[PDB]
Amino acid sequence: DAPPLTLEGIKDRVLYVLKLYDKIDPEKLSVNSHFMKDLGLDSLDQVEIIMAMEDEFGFEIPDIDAEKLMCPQEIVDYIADKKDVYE
Amino acid sequence: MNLFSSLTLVTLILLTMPIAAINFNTHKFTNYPLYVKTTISCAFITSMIPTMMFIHTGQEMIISNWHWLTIQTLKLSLSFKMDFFSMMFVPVALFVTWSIMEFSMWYMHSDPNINQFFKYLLLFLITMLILVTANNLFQLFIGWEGVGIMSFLLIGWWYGRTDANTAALQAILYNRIGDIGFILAMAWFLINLNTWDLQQIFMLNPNDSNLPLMGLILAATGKSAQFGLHPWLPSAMEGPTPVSALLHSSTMVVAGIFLLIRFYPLTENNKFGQSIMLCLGAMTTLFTAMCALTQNDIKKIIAFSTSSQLGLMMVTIGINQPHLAFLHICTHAFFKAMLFMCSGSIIHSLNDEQDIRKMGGLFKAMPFTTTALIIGSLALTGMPFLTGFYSKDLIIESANTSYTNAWALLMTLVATSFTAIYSTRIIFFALLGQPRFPTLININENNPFLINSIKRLLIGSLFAGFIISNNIPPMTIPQMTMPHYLKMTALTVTILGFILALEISNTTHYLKFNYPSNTFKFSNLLGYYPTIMHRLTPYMNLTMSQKSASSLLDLIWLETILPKTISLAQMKMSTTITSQKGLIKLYFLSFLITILISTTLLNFHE
Amino acid sequence: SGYTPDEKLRLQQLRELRRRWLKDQELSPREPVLPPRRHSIFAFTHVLIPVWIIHYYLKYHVTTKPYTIVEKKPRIFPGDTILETGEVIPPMKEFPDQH
Amino acid sequence: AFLPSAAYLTHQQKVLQLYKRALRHLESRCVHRDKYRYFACLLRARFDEHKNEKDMVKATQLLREAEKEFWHGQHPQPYIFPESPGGTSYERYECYKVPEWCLDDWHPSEKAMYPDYFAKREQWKKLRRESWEREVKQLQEETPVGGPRTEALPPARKQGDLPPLWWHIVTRPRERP
Amino acid sequence: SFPKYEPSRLASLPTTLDPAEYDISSETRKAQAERLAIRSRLKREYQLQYNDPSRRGVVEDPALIRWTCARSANVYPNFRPNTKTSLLGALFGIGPLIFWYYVFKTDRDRKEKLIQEGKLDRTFNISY
Amino acid sequence: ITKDMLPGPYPKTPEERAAAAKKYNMRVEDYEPYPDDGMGYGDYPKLPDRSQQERDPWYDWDHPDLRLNWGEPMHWDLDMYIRNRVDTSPTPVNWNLMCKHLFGFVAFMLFMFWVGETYPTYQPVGPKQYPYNNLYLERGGDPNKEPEPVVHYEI
Ligand SMILES: CCCCCCCCCCCCCCCCCC(=O)OC[C@H](COP(=O)([O-])OCC[N+](C)(C)C)OC(=O)CCCCCCCCCCCCCCCCC
Ligand SMILES: CCCCCCCCCCCCCCCCCC(=O)OC[C@H](COP(=O)(O)OCCN)OC(=O)CCCCCCCCCCCCCCCCC
Repeated sequence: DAPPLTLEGIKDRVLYVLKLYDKIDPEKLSVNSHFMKDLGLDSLDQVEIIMAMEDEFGFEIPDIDAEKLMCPQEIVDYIADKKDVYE
Repeated sequence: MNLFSSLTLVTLILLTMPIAAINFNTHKFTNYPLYVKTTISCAFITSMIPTMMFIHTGQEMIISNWHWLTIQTLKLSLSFKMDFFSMMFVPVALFVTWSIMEFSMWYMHSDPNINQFFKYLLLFLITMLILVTANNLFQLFIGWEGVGIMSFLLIGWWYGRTDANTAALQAILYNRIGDIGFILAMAWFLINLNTWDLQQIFMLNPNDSNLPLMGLILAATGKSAQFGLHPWLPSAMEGPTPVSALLHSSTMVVAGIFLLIRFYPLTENNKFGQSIMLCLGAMTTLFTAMCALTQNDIKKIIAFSTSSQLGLMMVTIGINQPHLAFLHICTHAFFKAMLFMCSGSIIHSLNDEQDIRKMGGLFKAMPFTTTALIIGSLALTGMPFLTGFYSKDLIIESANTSYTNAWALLMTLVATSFTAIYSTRIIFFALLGQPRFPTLININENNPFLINSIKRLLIGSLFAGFIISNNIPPMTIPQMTMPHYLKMTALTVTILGFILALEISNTTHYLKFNYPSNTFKFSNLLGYYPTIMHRLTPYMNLTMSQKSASSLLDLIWLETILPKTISLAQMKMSTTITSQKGLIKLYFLSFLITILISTTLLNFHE
Repeated sequence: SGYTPDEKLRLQQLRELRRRWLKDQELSPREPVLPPRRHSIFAFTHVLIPVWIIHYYLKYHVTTKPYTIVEKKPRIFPGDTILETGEVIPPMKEFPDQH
Repeated sequence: AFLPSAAYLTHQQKVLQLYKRALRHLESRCVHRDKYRYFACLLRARFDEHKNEKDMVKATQLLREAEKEFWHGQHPQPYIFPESPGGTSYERYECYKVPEWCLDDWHPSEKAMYPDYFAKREQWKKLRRESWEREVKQLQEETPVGGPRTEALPPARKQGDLPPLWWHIVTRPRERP
Repeated sequence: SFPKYEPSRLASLPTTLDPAEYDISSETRKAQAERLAIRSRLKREYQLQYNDPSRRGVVEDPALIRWTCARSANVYPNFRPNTKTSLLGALFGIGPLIFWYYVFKTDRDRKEKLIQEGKLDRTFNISY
Repeated sequence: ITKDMLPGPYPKTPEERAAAAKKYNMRVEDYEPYPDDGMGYGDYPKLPDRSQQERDPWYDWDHPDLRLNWGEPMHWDLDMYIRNRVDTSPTPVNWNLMCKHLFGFVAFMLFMFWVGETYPTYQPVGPKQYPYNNLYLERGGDPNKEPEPVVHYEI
């Protein structure tokens, strides 16, 4: 039970959920693709991305932390810090 | 005689021996939970022999083996009562507990305090078998308070959680409110019948038994979570799933029902106590099964299921059928512990997910849990010739064909439909449909501990109603002549509940979004009862505990009247006496006034 | 907008120190360095010896006192034979047969 | 309202938080995934309708009656994540989160069971006690007069320094000890 | 339209349904910023002592000591005997004593009157 | 700790109110004391009477179980408004509507139990018939007396 998350696995899953989102073309996306500057998304889209991250990994990200995760690497680092990966 | 009593006491001493082993320890254990599971399995096997030789002859006895204390006319002894109720309930409790502990060796495996958990679960089992085997009210009160305290310690297992401690203190609060009536009943029997033993209570046979039966009904209201004192049993789901499966489904919560069944020669001669039990049980089984229709946490739904079944047990005590109520206890234990174990298998397979709106598609992903959950739901609703058919249907056939409070019967039938409704709510949101759980699947149920522990209660939930209902002796006369609409009432109402709730479930896939009614908010917010009573009644106490009693009385007024007024008075008189100006003139003028008052006004020279 | 550069720098530095701490919570292959320390005996010690103790206790201390183990008298039917007497209980009257 | 860094929520932040709360309560009302997905795109359209509203009084008014909309249409038992506050497993493992300083109170016969771990703990404690005075003098040379204005902390500005007030963030217990 | 939420003593108003929540006025900005500054100064004052390696003990909280001193020792030096406290001390201090006195007195007079008339069923009552 | 940081008497002058507000670590505009009726509060602030459940749970509190910071002026009933105790959190349904619905449901159910007790259901049967004078010796009748003959006939 309870398989341990790694940085590579979390990165794969976050980029995987973002490659299934029809407002992001999956060839322009990288780990540092900023959602408002590089990917050109709405703040509503950023909220929906963080809610899909919550539905993916199973834990709520609070709004004071949700309104600041603006690239996928920030999301991977946040899930890493809140789940203590690479023990 | 020598076989029966020996194996009777061997069961209890054998259950106490791992408590001595865990208290007399030095080493890190070579699987102490396997030791306790082997112990309870062998105690079940040992307890089956007095059960079988009770089935052969009806052999009952009383082991009053240790004289404890003689308060002048009250000889309190360690007195065990091996009658029908002990002889049937102790194997059922041991069998369920053996299943719960082989489940617990899987479920509580990540817990670093697993030995403390098995110790506490065995202490619960010891206190429950002190309760169900007791002959006097003091020893029954020992088992009563013991299962209450082990309920506290096992609800508040994860004690860094605020809600677990809150739920445990809530359970203690409601059970002490029941203990008011229990100690009322003990006081009545001591003062009026000079006894706590059941034999002298039954032989003196009191007629004016309104007040002790009201005390026993209050004790059963506290212990079996009846209406007025119900919400601690849905709060009690905050403890681990073996705790909710053993204690708060099948074994602990029947102790108030077992208390009123144990006093059946007094409830059979009191129509007012029967009407109180009937109305209270019908109220509880309506209210909790109505609350279960719209809940989303699966353990809350099964807790309202077991409280609705306890309300049904209180109903069938209220219609003067105590042995059918005890048969429904023994029947209910199997499938309700199994439904909680299936819920725990789902919760552990979905990574501590307990909500039914993040489930689904588990018909094939968890096939053994699906099979056992369907069999448990059909045993709950009263599928014919499963275990719940052999008591509950007969209960309905005795609740129809009797001089009954008709509104209580009608609410009992509405509750019977509601059972089918929430059972297929469980089946629809948990097993059927499509997945709603997160995307990393860790679904696995292939541990032989889990499989065998669900399997033995599955064999129970298939065959145990048949086997027990054909082994027990007749203690009443069964009503077996009734019209065809009245014989088919339980099955038809159950099928109509299934049909109506299938309609409700098929409307959930539709693209229609309505605002919720007051009926939904009443069924979902628990009849508004813990929202009111847990905010208002503590408030009115605690403010009175600080503004009135603490600050106003015992920091101000009781401090004002005796010590502060006296201290200020002596201070003021001290400042009057010593405020002299040192003038010799004034002191001698006071001396002359003294002599004049002494001679003329006081006459001290006559 | 998201983080300031000071917040990104602080979270990166705290993240590096946290990952070093969590890595340093691991174990050595020698650790924990411990100090240097019959098939059915459960049916003998936990069952059979308590049956011996409890049978001795009930036979020579409990049943030797009155009314301590009081058994319900066995059920008697028409047609039985008493073991202590030999007195055959007479059977019931002939039935007015109903079917 | 109540935030560590900011004194308030902006209007934009209030709209975002109402949007997320509305979608979570909608998912609580609209259990199945396709049905939720349909009504969630409809709610996204309802939020896209008044996106380009420049009158701040009108936008604040629309946010206020949207809050009243949400308060009428909320679920009585919304879905809470298990480790979210109000969850079933929320603060469950807090009884297992023993702090690090208790390792200082251990007996030397039970510290000798883990020689490498405590030998590695000693350099963490040494790093902390040599960084402490540098980070205190970093905090006092950078905090404005009248005390700090926000609860944010500066990072390590020099090479070799550690960020100020770092020990009970780094050495916090795990979520599953 | 929609039913307005009616707040109570034990069910308060939500943060989002309060009309003062949407204040963009500069005086509320000053109040929120000054509360932020007080909270940040108290936070910094706490976690300087909390993160100290040399400190081994209890970070004393003068708010907590102040609360216990107000709950315990400050009550009598800020008491004044007036109309309100006298009526509440007579209502809550001797009122229930009078009430339970008359209840238990009436009950025991009734019981004793039944016993000395041979009316109370006291057939097996020999433990007292 | 020393004398001028302990709670004192009720402030009347605005400089005493300002010194009290500085003592309790809060703004003068937010510092309301209890009304000076002589109940024993003194200068202690009337905090707005909320439970600690309503505090922001994702905020990093100095006391996370209590949801309370260090140095923050505690409520007078802080031991009462802990999360193990009395909650003031906003309810989905109005409080008066909850009270009316629960009282109506309980009163209506008790009224209908009284109605069904007044009008009970039964079966179209006579009394259950027992031999031997309604089982006179079995029900505890003394054998020296003799009951009146209770006779049941065939039908
Ligand atoms: C493995 C270790 C066990 C012992 C190993 C060595 C012995 C091996 C076994 C052989 C048997 C030994 C001899 C027989 C035992 C003694 C027999 C005997 O007559 O003993 C004298 C008596 C028997 O009763 P009694 O009537 O003779 O004397 C009682 C004393 N008076 C009269 C003054 C009141 O005492 C015992 O047997 C004591 C042990 C009793 C066993 C149960 C204890 C339960 C404790 C519960 C505490 C709380 C209870 C409160 C509620 C009570 C109910 C309301
Ligand atoms: C046959 C007859 C049947 C009669 C039935 C009807 C009669 C009884 C009526 C109901 C009375 C009891 C119910 C009211 C009190 C309930 C107290 C309680 O459990 O409160 C729970 C509360 C917090 O729990 P909660 O908010 O629900 O948890 C959510 C998760 N955070 O926890 C707290 O806030 C902690 C509070 C601790 C202090 C409690 C103070 C109040 C104590 C009340 C005692 C009442 C005694 C009555 C005696 C009667 C004698 C005859």
